[PDB]
Order: sequence, then C-alpha cells, then structure tokens
Amino acid sequence: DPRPSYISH
Amino acid sequence: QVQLQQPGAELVKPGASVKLSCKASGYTFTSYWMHWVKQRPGRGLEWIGRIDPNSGGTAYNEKFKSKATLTVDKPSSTAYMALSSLTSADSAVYYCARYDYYGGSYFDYWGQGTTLTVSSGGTTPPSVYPLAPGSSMVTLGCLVKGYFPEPVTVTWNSGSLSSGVHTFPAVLQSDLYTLSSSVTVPSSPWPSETVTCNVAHPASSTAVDKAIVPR
Amino acid sequence: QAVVTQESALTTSPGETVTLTCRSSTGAVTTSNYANWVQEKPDHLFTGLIGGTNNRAPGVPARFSGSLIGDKAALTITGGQTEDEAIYFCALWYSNHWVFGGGTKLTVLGQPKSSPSVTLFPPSSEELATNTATLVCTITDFYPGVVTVDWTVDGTPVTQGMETTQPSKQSNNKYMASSYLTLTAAAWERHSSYSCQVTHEGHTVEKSLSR
Repeated sequence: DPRPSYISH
Repeated sequence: QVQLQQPGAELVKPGASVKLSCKASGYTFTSYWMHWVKQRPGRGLEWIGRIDPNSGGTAYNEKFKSKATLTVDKPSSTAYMALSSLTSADSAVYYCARYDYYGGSYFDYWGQGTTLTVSSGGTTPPSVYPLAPGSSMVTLGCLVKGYFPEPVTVTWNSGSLSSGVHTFPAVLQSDLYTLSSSVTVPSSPWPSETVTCNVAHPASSTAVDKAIVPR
Repeated sequence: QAVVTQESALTTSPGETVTLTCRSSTGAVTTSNYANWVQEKPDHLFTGLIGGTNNRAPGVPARFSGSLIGDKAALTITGGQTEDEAIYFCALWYSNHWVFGGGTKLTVLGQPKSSPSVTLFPPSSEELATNTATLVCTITDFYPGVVTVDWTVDGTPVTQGMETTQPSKQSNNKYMASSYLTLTAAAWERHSSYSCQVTHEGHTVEKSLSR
C-alpha cells in the first residue's frame, strides 16, 4: 500500500 | 487449519552442515513466501531471509548470505534451509514462518522452530543425587547433575505421583546440562513410605532410579 | 543497523486495554516499514497477529489492532483476555531486511498474585563425595511470572557458580523456577550460613540452613 515491502522474488 | 511442521532438536558438530526442513500443508504451498528467523537467548529474533515457492527467487539478510541457503521442494510442500560451516553462535532455534501478500501485509503461521545445538562434547550421563529436607507437608526432589546433550526424562514413582511434582528446565553451566524435579508430599507418607524419581538419558542409554532417605 | 525497541514488560488486567509500542532508531516508524506484530505463547508457539502496521491476521481475535501512535508503531489490545499473557514481538521492514524488537513481556492478571513457595535443599552426601557440593533452591506457585534470586554465604552476597532457570508456567497457571549454587566440596566445609533470597514484586522471601 505504500511502496517498500515488495520488490518480488 | 494451516500447519508448518519442523523437527524439534538437531545435534551436529562444529564444521559440518545441516539441512533443516519445514513441511507446509493446508493451503496452496506456492501462494505464500517462506521466511526463516533465528532466535538465541539474549538478542531476540533475527531475520535470515526468504524464498518464493513459485519463482524460487530469494532475498537474504546481508549477514546470512554466505551462511544459509533456502530452497523448496514443491511436490512434498516443504521448505529447507542448509547452514554452512557451523559454529557455536549458530546454536539456537530456527523457525520457518509463512508470509502473506497484498499491500505488503503479514506473517500469519509459524513452525514450532527447530533447536539446533552445535557442539563437540561427547554424550555424558547424568548423576542423580537425592534432594532431601534438612531434618504441614514435606518436599523432596532429585538433582540431575552434569548431563549432555539434552534431554532427560524425570518421573516420580513410575507415574505413581501426579502432583507435588515439579520439573524445572535445564541450565547450561560449563557446557553441561543440569535440572531437578520436586515432589511435595503430605507429611504422612514420607518417611513412612517413599518416593522414587526415574531419571532417563537417551543420548546415554542410562536410567537411574533413586529413592529418598532423610539423613 | 536499525535497532528496534519495545517495552521490557507491561502489566494489565482482564477487560482493560493495553498498548504496546515499537521504536525505530533510524527515526520514525512509517507506513513504509510495514510494522508486523507476532505473539509468542510458551514453548515456542508463534502466531502473527498484525502485519503492515494494521492488517489483522485471518483467524485473529477482533480485539487485536495495529496502528501508528506518533513516530512509533503500536499494538492495541482492547479487552485483554487471560490467554493474552505472552510475549509480543515487533517487526520492522527496512528496504530489504526484517528487524525485530526485543519483544514485550505482557501480563494479563487472570488470577490472584501469590508469593513464591521457596525450598532450600542442602548438598546431598553422595555428591559431597565427588568433591563438590550444590545447593538447590526450588521456587513454585508464584504469580506474576517474574522473580529475582539471591544467594548468600555467611550473610555475604555470593555471585559465582550461580544458575537461575527462567520462570516456567505451572499446571495451575502459576509459575515455577529454580536456582543453583555450585561450590567445591571443600569450599562448602569452610562456611556456615547458606540462604536463598527470592524477591517477587518488591517482597523478599528467605530460606536459610546451617551446616
């Protein structure tokens, strides 16, 4: 919801 | 009900490598990420990293990148983690926790954690000493001194004692475990009759039975 | 890197609201850290409750909620239950890794307080023949679960060869623990007074024994 946590893999 | 089953205790020598497993079940194994956490008494919880069942992609903690190697076996729905070049600091409990998606989200299910113990001390049998009162209800007990490695089994009178009984956990002093158990009985029975603690030690195939006399 | 801190311990009663916070050394906790709260019930039983500052885990009791209180992340528990007494952990995300806090030891007084039942056992003679002695101080039936133990030889505080187990939940939900004092058999011949002092909630209980 804000941007950071993801970045897959 | 979602479950993550992990082995309870693993014993290995400094210098070797272990491959801790983590069985999933109850959901589509490839829809959620898997993380590994390390916990040692003192400190707290330290993140090791994760793997994505679908992609295989993984993100490691800079500090554990040359130490752990995550992977998964889709068929058997299990996540693994090999730790290389084991040492004394690598001893501890290792958990596998399932990760949830969408807008970041959370860490909902956890495995019970595998307690890894890294040492090169040969099996050592316990020494059982009777804890007796310095001669209303009376309290007695057994001292299971310097045994290794975990864990021992203490019972009173074969099972002939429900409560009054108390089994404390082991303390590690001088790379060697110690624990004791206490059974508080009516002032009646003892010395009148008697209590007997049953100590067992798998890593040593030892089984001592000690009855208690006041002196 | 970004040490995360929470409260050591907190004490609340059944029915009231207790709030837990989480400190980020890099500054403030923001919606971008995706705060995560995890509970630790005895014997390594872990369950996530909140993830991403405020998303409640599925199957998680409604009374649990997460939010931001200032420049901190917090877990509020309205209507605390007895089973809620456990250890709570805070998880913070930092660009590419997870940092937990030290955890908060939460106490929900779901029963009456009770001073510890202390018992001092002297070294047994079978051990005294291996050229070494050990005093054993057993502590049971106390609540809340934290006690601070103290050994003294001849009325003088003794520090070394002392071992104290972590308090453990009994059958009747109270707590139990044990401490050990290991001396050489010789060393145990010299002194005369031996006492185990147990301090629980500001009140000290002693158990002496003269050799």
